[PDB]
Amino acid sequence: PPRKVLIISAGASHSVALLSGDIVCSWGRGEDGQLGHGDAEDRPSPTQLSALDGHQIVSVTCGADHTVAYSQSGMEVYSWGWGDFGRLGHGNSSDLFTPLPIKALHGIRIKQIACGDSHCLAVTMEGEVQSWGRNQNGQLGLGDTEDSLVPQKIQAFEGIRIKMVAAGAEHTAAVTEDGDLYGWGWGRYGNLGLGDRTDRLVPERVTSTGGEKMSMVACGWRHTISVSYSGALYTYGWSKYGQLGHGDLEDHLIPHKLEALSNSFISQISGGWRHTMALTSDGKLYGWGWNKFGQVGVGNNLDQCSPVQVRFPDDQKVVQVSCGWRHTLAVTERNNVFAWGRGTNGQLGIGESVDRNFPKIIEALSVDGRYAVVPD
Amino acid sequence: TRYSRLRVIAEIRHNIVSSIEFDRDDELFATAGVSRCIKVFDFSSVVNEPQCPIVEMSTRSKLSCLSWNKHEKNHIASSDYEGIVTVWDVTTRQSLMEYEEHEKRAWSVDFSRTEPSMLVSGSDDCKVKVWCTRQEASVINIDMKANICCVKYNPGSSNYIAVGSADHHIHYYDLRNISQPLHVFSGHKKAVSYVKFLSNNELASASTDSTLRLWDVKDNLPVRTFRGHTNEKNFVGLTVNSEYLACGSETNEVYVYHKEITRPVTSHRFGGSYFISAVCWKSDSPTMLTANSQGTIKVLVLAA
Repeated sequence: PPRKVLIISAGASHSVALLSGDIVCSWGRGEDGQLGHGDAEDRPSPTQLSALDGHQIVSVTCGADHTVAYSQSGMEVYSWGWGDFGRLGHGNSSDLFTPLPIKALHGIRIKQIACGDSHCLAVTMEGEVQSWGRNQNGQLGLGDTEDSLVPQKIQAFEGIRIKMVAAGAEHTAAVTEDGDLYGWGWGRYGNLGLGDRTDRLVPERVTSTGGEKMSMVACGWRHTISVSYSGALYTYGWSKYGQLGHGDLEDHLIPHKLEALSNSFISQISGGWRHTMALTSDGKLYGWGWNKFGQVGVGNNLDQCSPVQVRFPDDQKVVQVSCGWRHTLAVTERNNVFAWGRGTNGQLGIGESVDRNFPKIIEALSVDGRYAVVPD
Repeated sequence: TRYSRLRVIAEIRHNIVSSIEFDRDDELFATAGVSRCIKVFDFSSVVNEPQCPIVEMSTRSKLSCLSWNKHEKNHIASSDYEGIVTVWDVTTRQSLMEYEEHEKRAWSVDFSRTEPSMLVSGSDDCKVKVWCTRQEASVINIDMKANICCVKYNPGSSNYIAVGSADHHIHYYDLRNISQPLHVFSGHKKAVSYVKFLSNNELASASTDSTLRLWDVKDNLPVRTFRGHTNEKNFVGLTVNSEYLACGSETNEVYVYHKEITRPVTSHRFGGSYFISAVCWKSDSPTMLTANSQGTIKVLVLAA
């Protein structure tokens, strides 16, 4: 029988999926080794990442040009791709093309791992956070800007249990299990919801919600998306292409409720380079923001400044979504994987290298069916 | 004749640095490469302290070229492999401008010397674009029939540019009327990698055939040919002052030529399949910055 998709993720120009039986498949651009196949060759179609077979990989996430995965049964974390500046976690700046076990995080019961562009964070079962990578903008939350190659606990969260964290390019945003919202790092576009445009070196509580407790948080490049316990998105940050989806191109320095989606309960969110996706509890996928490559999946190439429902064939309900920098993936209630947006590196998994502006099925997964080189 | 060797004055150990450039006062210098990071260093500290970048700007793409602004000391332009030309401020580490008209990798970016706000870029989409640092729309757009590897404003005027493309030629364009190139320079066997100007009239170019060539842009005839280095596949780097030329090699060494002598007047070995990635003369002074594929930055000085 077909092997259903348990998890999906998207990075700069690569995509990854975790399939039943804990089989990690990856495709797209792999020139930096982020695909984990031992070679830099691109993969236009989903290619089974054989290196992780039998490791009981429980989840997988993708950074800019690096990927991380973790198995709870083995209590191990593997990483590959662009791993310098310590984001690899091996205590050295190695960029190997195959998964390697992060020994600095061996034996830690990881509840979640969020991969930023050049840093990663790991929420353990105890509600703690451990961060590593480069700390140029204080995004690691260590109170000061020095790089760290080893997962370092964020002492700013002493005694606070964190439900989840999301990492952007140079900023992050943790959400406490009590419902608070924290933001730190590159905050020079209103990214952090702190009411100004200064980058913070420590997790700072976001007071501009009106008592609203936050359940989820997703960080794009220069914007952030937040969902409340019983509400809808509270987007903020840079809004030049409408990625905040408030009907205008005005940026917001504090969590600003997205009133257009106030009529439906939002179950999941995601943010890419300059676009945003919001999956409701009813299985409807709304997309907005930058649409140059069609990554909003609304059937055109015009930037969408307000939420638009992305239509799937036969009206399939969407159970999962994940936005890349310039592409998006979605897993539907029928275990069909659709991909849209930019596909010049075949990250859409369709087997082609052309751009699609609306959901296209990945048949290999869906049940239905170098550098400084002078050009010649 | 005055110089016969290169003395090392400093060194910075890390990877590959593709562009290294001094600013208008030659006090600072910025480096960019695979790190996706523009690192601005103080030259005096580098040559005195036995180093740490005084500014670091992070990017979401690997960088290809880097150009300081001429009358705005703190402004530096960069081109990444996704075709985004960004003008940064090193004082505030902010992206002052972002131009995204290139559909592919942007190979070269250059600020005009006479009109500081003009910025010419050339990309793999076979497009040359001229932006003004007042609007986010390409002020001029030249479509060509080959990949553009280098674009360079004439030092004496912003109305003339030299475009070194993969068409094995250098197109000298008069931007006031872009119908056909004001000149076309041939004689290069492989793609043209680097374009520089010794003066208002002397153009130096480096191709991926181990060949540098002078050219009288006032005329259409060449002047000289320089051989003695190795350059077949890599952007080894080219730099020029009013009298000397210098280039990298796939043999991890920097060769220095006089504009009147074809044989290299000298060379220096960095001392593995490494190569020299970036080179840059400090003004007309004999000092020079050089960088190989290890990310090792060395400061060299012509001496007897």
